[PDB]
Amino acid sequence: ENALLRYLLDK
Amino acid sequence: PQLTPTLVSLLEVIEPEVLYAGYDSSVPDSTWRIMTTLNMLGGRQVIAAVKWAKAIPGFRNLHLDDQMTLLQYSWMYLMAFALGWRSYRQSANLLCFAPDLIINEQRMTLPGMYDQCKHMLYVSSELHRLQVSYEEYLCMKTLLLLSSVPKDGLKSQELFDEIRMTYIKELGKAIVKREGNSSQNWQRFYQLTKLLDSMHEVVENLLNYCFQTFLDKTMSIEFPEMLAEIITNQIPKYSNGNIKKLLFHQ
Ligand SMILES: Cc1cc(NCC(O)(C(F)(F)F)C(F)(F)F)c2cnn(-c3cccc(C(=O)N[C@H](C)C(N)=O)c3)c2c1
Ligand SMILES: CCCCCCO[C@@H]1O[C@H](CO)[C@@H](O)[C@H](O)[C@H]1O
Repeated sequence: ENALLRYLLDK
Repeated sequence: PQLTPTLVSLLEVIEPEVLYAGYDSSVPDSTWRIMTTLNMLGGRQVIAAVKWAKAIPGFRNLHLDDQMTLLQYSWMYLMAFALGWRSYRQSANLLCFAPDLIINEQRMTLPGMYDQCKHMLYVSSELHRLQVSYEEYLCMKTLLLLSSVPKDGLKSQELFDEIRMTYIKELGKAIVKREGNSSQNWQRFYQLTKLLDSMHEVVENLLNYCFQTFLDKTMSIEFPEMLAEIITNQIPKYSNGNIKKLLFHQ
């Protein structure tokens, strides 16, 4: 995998 | 008195804003209409939960794949618990999803409504019965983020066990600080952790409905993308047997 979930966690 | 921050005082400032459903009351109620709104609201609050999780001291230091796994496992636990809290705080047996969307007595008798809401109402009554304080609630929601891990285990498993234990102690400190009979503290601590254990059954119910709704082709109800992938990713897991539910009392 979930690119958006990963994105929100990382930035 | 204290110019250095406690852990609970930080959990307080990072507690997400209460969000609005954008539900139009004037138009007659409908189950489909509520189903759709709650799916959408649910998406925006899981996003809120991600932001919140990042600001939880210790959580950022976990591996990213761990940070992702914990939100994938725990999102319904957090929604269920926060919904129970707000309902307990705004009143009767009424679920307060948002200011502009309360499942009142009338709405409660809508078709299919009670069959799902009963699980969330349980959480609401338990918080009432126990008279859970705000600081207790914040430690308990933090502990629910950390309520499940994969059987194989996390990549940062030891750092996770430290973090979890810290918030078990932080829940301990919350109880002692609460006004009342300090003779009851250990019992209360037993009771509150027994409630956290009981959230697995609540959530297991809520997830089975959510997934069944998601996988129903004849249903045709909209889910938000963020949430839809989390459901698509998690459905295979909850069927197979790759999740380990952390219990406080065996
Ligand atoms: C249990 C529950 C279910 C919801 N919908 C279920 C569902 O529609 C369906 F499919 F039916 F199962 C969805 F979404 F698809 F799964 C919602 C929607 N909103 N709420 C809620 C209310 C108040 C607080 C919170 C909440 O989580 N807030 C905490 C603080 C935070 N944000 O970190 C969350 C919900 C709570
Ligand atoms: C957790 C949010 C409440 C869900 C509303 C109930 O939802 C539903 O009610 C209908 C009528 O019984 C059912 O036919 C439908 O399959 C079911 O999804």
